[PDB]
Amino acid sequence: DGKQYESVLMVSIDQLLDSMKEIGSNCLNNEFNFFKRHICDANKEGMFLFRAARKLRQFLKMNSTGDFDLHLLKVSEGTTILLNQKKLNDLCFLKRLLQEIKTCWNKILMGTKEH
Amino acid sequence: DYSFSCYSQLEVNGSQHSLTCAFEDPDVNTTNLEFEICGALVEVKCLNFRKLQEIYFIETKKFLLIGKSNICVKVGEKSLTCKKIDLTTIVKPEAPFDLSVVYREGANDFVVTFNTSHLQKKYVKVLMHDVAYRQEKDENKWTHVNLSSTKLTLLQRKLQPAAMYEIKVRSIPDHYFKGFWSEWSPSYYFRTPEI
Repeated sequence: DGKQYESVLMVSIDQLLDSMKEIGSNCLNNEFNFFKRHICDANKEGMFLFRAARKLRQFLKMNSTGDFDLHLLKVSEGTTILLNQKKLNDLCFLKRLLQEIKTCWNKILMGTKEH
Repeated sequence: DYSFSCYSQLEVNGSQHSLTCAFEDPDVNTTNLEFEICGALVEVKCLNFRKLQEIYFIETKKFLLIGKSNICVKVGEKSLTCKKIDLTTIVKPEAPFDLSVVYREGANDFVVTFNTSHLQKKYVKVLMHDVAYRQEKDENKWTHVNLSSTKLTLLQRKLQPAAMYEIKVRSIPDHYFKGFWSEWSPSYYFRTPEI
């Protein structure tokens, strides 16, 4: 079902990252604790995407009507369907979050043509 | 009885998608009937279609495009019938356009080319095109050609001399998505030289 990701889910992750390619080169990059505590480690990738998807919702504003929020919703409600708090505003963390989500999806993919 | 069929169109208006349904019996009484879709949506749980004469249709960006949805023909609030469709398998491409035949004097062949707005789309960007053509004198006997690119070449050697041909194209989803043939492109008419 990784075909689902590549063809539908990934379209949204990429669109989101595109609206954030201007940001980045300016925030204290010092990895956040989220990534220190949660890694998409070999055969434990599922646990990561799940959490990552959940963390994502925390960036949803009330008026969840806008290409941006819709893409966020699609990525996580979507990642969730393929497997089984406080509000945030830092786009640096979201940007890094999306990047790690893509990377994790890649391992799960270039890892089934294995088993 | 109340049977119906639908086709979705992704990124048909910008990044907005559209789902369109209609009863198969064109004479069915639709002045009390309602169409609704639930599941595989995002901000909301279900969506209410909009009747536009005999057909019902939705235009949104709220389709998840992962998993089946439940379209129902409601009568007031009674679910007369429902089907579970996966909006990614009933896609109908937009019709190709800017068809254009060009005769190359030297190579004694015609180079047919066309365009499809699907190229710059993000989802349904892989299509299987069907180029169809026939000769005026002939009827209902078209020569089809399946292409995957937007350029096709016919040889004069294979086309009747001094004749008027009618040619047209249409596309169908071909990679991850599934669906139906798009409407035909407008026809183009060209004449083959006198051999």
